[PDB]
Parts: sequence; C-alpha cells; structure tokens
Amino acid sequence: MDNRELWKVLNVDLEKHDEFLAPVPAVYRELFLNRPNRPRAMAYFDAVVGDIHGIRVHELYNLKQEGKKVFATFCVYVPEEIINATGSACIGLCGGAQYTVPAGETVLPRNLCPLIKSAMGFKIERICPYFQVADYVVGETTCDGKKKAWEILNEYIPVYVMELPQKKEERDRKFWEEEIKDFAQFVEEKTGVKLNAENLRAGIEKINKKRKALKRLSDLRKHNPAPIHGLDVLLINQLAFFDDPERFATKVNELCDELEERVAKGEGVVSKDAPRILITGTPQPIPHWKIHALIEGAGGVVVGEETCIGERYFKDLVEPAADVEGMLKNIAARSLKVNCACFTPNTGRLEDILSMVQKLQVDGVIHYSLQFCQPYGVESYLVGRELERRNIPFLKLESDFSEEDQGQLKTRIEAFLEMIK
Amino acid sequence: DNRELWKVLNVDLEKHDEFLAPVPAVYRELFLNRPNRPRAMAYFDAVVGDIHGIRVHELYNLKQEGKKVFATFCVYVPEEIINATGSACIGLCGGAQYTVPAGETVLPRNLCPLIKSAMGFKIERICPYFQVADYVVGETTCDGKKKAWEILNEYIPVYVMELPQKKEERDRKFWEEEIKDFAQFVEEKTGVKLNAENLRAGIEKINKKRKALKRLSDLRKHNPAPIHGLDVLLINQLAFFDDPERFATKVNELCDELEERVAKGEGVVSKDAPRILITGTPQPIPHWKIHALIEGAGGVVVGEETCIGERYFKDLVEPAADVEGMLKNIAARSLKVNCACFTPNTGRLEDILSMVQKLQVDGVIHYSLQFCQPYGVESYLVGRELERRNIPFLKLESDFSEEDQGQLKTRIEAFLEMIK
Repeated sequence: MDNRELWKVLNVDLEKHDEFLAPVPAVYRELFLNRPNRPRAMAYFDAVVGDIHGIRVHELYNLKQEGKKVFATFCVYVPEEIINATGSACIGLCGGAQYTVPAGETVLPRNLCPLIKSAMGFKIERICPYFQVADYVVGETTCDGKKKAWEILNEYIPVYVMELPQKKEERDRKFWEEEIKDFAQFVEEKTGVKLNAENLRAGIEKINKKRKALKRLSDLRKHNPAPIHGLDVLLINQLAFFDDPERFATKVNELCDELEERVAKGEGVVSKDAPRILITGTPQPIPHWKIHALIEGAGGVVVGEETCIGERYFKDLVEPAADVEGMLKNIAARSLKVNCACFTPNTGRLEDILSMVQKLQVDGVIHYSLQFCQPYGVESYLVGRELERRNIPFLKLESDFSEEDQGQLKTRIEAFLEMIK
Repeated sequence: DNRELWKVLNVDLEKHDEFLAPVPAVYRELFLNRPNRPRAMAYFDAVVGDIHGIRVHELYNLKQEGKKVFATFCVYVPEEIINATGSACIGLCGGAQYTVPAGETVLPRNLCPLIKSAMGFKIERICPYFQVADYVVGETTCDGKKKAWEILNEYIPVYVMELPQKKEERDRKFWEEEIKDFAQFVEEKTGVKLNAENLRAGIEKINKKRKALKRLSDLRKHNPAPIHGLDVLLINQLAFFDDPERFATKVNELCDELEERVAKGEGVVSKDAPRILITGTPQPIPHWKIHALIEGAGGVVVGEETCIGERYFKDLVEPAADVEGMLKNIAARSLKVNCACFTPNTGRLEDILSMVQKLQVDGVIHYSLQFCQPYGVESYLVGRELERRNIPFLKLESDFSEEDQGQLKTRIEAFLEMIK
C-alpha cells in the first residue's frame, strides 16, 4: 500500500500495528454498517473510519512539510483557536483501546483510569501514527492521574503543561487569563508566527463554525420519533477530534439537512413507544462504543450525551472582541465556562442535566463513568441524590475498556428499561 | 466524666465501645511489653490509656469558655494563626477500618482508606475529637478529599482553602492571598483580631513544637539506634491530637534521655540490624502495621519521609516586623512542603537522598495507601531514580485490613534478608 512507507517513515511498529487493526472492520460492520434506517450523509464518516490511519496522517505529514507543527491535546480546555490561528493542526488522540492497556501499565499503577493507560501504551509501543506525527503534547492539571502521567510522558515526547484552577471566583478567572497568555506566547515561540487580529479572529471564526454545526446536530435530536441513532452522533463527536474543521462542519451540516428532511415527515429510526435515554458522566473515547450499543440493542434510544465527547465540547461559543487582548480574554472566558467535575463546587453541570432532560424529553438518565475515575465517581452521589429528589429515574454504571462485560451491563440496562417503560 | 462528655456530644456508645473493645490488647502487644523502651515514653502511653478523655475535656472546656476548635486534614493549614486567635487546632486523619463500610455509603469503594475512615468516623458519631469539632479546614490537594468536602459539608461545616498546583511566582501570590482569606476567616469566626505581638506568639509556639520534634528526629542518626521507630511514629501521630506546650516539653525530656543513651553507646538492637527509611503517604493512628512488620522481623526504621513525620517539622516560620510580613512568612513556610500534589516535585527526591546519606540508611521502602493516585504514580519515578544511585528499593501498599500481613511479611523479610 501507500500508507505502508508513511508508517515506516513515522517509525510505526508494523507487526503490533497490524495485530491491533485486525478486528476493527468486523466490529464496525456489526455495530454501524449492518444497521438499517441509516442516514445517507454518513457514508463520508464511514470512509473516514475505513481509513482512520491513512488519509488524515498523510494530510498531517504534508502540512508538517510546509513549516507547520502538529499539537496534541487531551483536554478540551486547551484553546483550539489559538493553535489554529498559526495555521497548525490541533488533534486529540484520547485512546480507548484495551490492546494498549498492558503497555501503558508498565509505567502506571494498575489502579488508574483506562484512558491514561491506553494513551501511554499507544505512545510506548509506537503504534499510533497520530502520536508519531505530533510535535508536542499539551497537558493540564485536571485529575491526579494525568497530572502525574505528564511527568512520565515528557521523557517520550515534549510536554507543555497548563495550570487550570479548581474554583471559579474573581482571582481564578484572572489566573486562567494569565495562563492563556503564557500558552499563546509559547505557541508564538514554537510556530514562529506572530499573532495579529486577522489570524486570531480567523481561527476563532473557524472553531466557532466547527462547534455551531455540532450544536445544531445536537439540537436536532429532541424530536419524536428519534430521527437518528445515538451511536452515529457519538461517532461524529468522536471524529470531531482528528478531522479538518471545514470539511467536518460541512458534512455535519449536510447530515443536519437530511435529518431536518426526516423530521418534516415524521420519520424515525425507532418505534415511538421506545424509551429515550440521556447519558451523563465521563467522555467516551474511540472505539469505546459499548454503552451506546448495549443501550440501543435492547430497544432504547440515546437522545443526548452530557460528556466532553458530548455537549460539553461545543455548548459555548467565543464572544467577539476588538484587539488581541480582548480575543484572548474571550477565549479564556469561554474555556472556563465548562462545568467539568474537577472544580468545587460544580453546581452548573447539574443545571445542565436538569435542562437537557426537559429539552430532549428523557425517560431516564444513566451516569456512566470509567473505572477508577474519582472526580466523576464521587460527584455521582450528589447528582443521583438530587435527581431522585426531583423524581427522575437514575442509573449509575461503571466499566472499563474490557470487551466482555455484556452480561452484567446488559442486565442493568434491561432492568432499567423495563422499569422506566 | 468520660461517659458524661460522650453523652453531651451525642455518641452511639454501643458502636463506640465495640470499636474501643479490641484496642488495649493491641497496644499492650505492640508497645507495652516490647522491651528496652525508654522511660520518658511513659507519658505518651498514658495518652493512649485515655485517648478519648482528658484532652477532650480540655477541648470542651475551651469550647465552654467561648472559643472554637478547628479540625484540619493537612499540613498547609496555618495552625499558627489559630493558636494566635486563642482557639485550638487539631488534626484527625482517618485511622481504623471499623468506619470504612459506613463511610462507603456516600463515597465510592475505590477511594483512599483515609478519607473513608474519616467520613465513617464523622457519620457514625463515635469520635469525641470529631463530635467536639466546630469547623473543618479542607484543601484542594487530591481528587478524593476535594470531592469529599462537598459531601462532608452537609454534616459539620467546612471551609476550603485552594492550594495551587505548582510552586512558581503566581502560585506564591495565590497562596499568599488564600492565607490572607483564611486569616480573615479566623478573625471573623473567633471574634479575636490579630496584631503583631499576638501573632508572633503563636508563630513562636508552633516553631518551638516543630523544632523539638526536629531535634528528636535528628537524634536517630546514631548506630546503634537509640530509639525504636514505632515510638517515634506514635509521637508524630499524637502531635496532631495533644497540647503543644506540654508535648514539646515531654519530647524534649525524651531527647534528654536519648542524649545519655547515645553517649553510653546503648542501642535498642544490634549494630547488624538493617536501617530502613520509610517514604510515601502518612500513617495515622492506629496504622502501626508497617513499622511493626519491619521491626518485629529484625530491622529498624530510622526515618519517616511522610507528613506524619519529617514534613511536619522540617520547615518553620521566619520572623517579621509587621502582621503582613508575618502572614507572608507563614505562607512561604507552608509552601516549602514537597507533597505529591505539585508538578514537578524533585525536592522530595533531594530530601530522600539527603536523608539516606545523613541517616546512614541501607534500605529504603516506599509505602503508599490503596487507591492513592499521587504517590502511587510518583513511585515509578522515585524508584527509577533511586535504582540508578544503587539504593535497595521496595514498593509496598495496603489498606486498614488486619490479616493481610501474610503477603506483607513475605515481602518484608526477603528485603531485609538481602540487604544484609
């Protein structure tokens, strides 16, 4: 093939790479392709999944040859606009694979979040071309696991760490603006492009246009019957981390046009009696589609996702400004409006949940979080207690990237859907 | 009068007695019958003989006299300011497993045993040192305690200080302003406003205490060892519950006895037993399992790089002329702690190596609690850098369960069997 020599040049272990890529087509066929009632604008995304380690890696390399850089992030708090204002890429390989768990566990204790260990293994075994072509990695201080794993990752690839505060009063708002300014200076130093009003406003328009299409897609999901299955929207939000901000937004808008066509005639992918489910908790990387597949494989339909591969990524858009200082202020202020479970207290995400259930008309919420995720694990008590106080059905789930939790999670989901008919 | 106090403070006396039932035998086996113990140790034993009594009487008397009792869970708390504003300050980290399942009703099972034990002790209402507390001072360190303060607020009230994540200039100013906020807090809640001459009094008292503990810790650099490590662990544990003045005096008299023990050349064990440095997470009372397993097999522990240890008495406040300068100095002193919640943290590695050099240690053990992420992940870099310097290393980790020693003993002996 052609990607063969690109992987070889990028220093990719080809034996492990093939052993990892082996079972993906059958899973993607059973979970995605074989399902009927599918929209027509999704084939594009299928093609992307059919070559996720191919075309986009070529694009990243060929644009790296132009004098640009490739920045890799793990947190949506990192300003995508500031990076894309210099003509450089901003990708986010949050890996959700078990194949790379025993690898990343060689340096991390086994009682850690599966995402961190999966990404660490992806890097240690040289098996992810996105991780190879990436020049830098931008970390932050959200959980103890990632904050400490940066100290190990920096020996493998350079790591720049932003410091995010833990509360959101006046001084915290101020401190984050200074942090964004330091990151912008670092970006100017590393890319060699001075930030003007032209390029910065251009990048802000670019990222806001990317987020607007996803928020339109999310707003289209609150109709009855459901015009699209939740697994497809999940895959869309998942692909939103490696794709070009223009073509992705265009295809998302075309899919939204098709879904509006469906809504105009009352077409739906599920029977109208089916339960509608809302998901809240930790983001689900790719390919970690287990929960959506199990929920929609018993008759239910997911209408919303309150994760950072859900609505928390595209909910807030940047406000315009005049000079560069105002643009940086607005970027930092947009970033700090994310009601992540690392702040204390975090009473805004609860308002988010209670408003999303009324918007999407949800019959029951499910609080799925990863195993050994303490920030989202502890807050679940308060979230569920408050939701039960207000007479809302609630289910707490927890699993890892293992593939064969079918029986237990299946019984849980089926009992829930039987109860909240 | 003890049961009178426990009735005043709402104690489910049944669970209280069932918790205190199998404790005197443990303390007799681990301490009382162990030979060659010094004489000045007697006082400390008396404290454990009345662990829920006379000190609770003193705290409740201070309460009835119109003054507060501040409960803490960290080292960064400016206890100097609390001592300045008259009120008392006590630390009470989680200790036993009896309260773990109860605490597991509001917290996940995959959390640290310390937070679970603390939450259980609070909910079960069987701790006089907790049932007498007026406030709690939490911090923003780990994920567990940060997200558990919210659930704790529904019970006894909680004030939270925000600790930064690095030690640069912005973090220094941030911590300075947070110390100012906590000073305003104690000014308002204790009624007393602080001036220079009264703030320096608490500064000097807490200094005296820390430097007395520092003298005792330095005294352990003699071969053969003058004192066993379990007694020093008990001293550092009781340093959070006792009264500072008399405790400093008692530790000074113990140091006076150890001076003669060093001059005569008498040791608690032979000059062949291995010297072990413990480093990692703190060991609250009664978590004497690790030291007991290390020494009972035939070793000695001459150093504890924990916060119930070297990191509670290494740094002391610098002097200043005015109140603002004294507050800035208290903040700068508290920020000198090299915990595993900042990034990077090479200072702790420098401390470990310097203690290995000074204390003549021939065996290093890194012990952290179960489900502890900060130290549990930093252990990799710590061991990797220590292995280069050709230092024997051993990673250990467990919870508050009793009969897990079967896996620990086999892990301990072998270590001591090869570092001869």
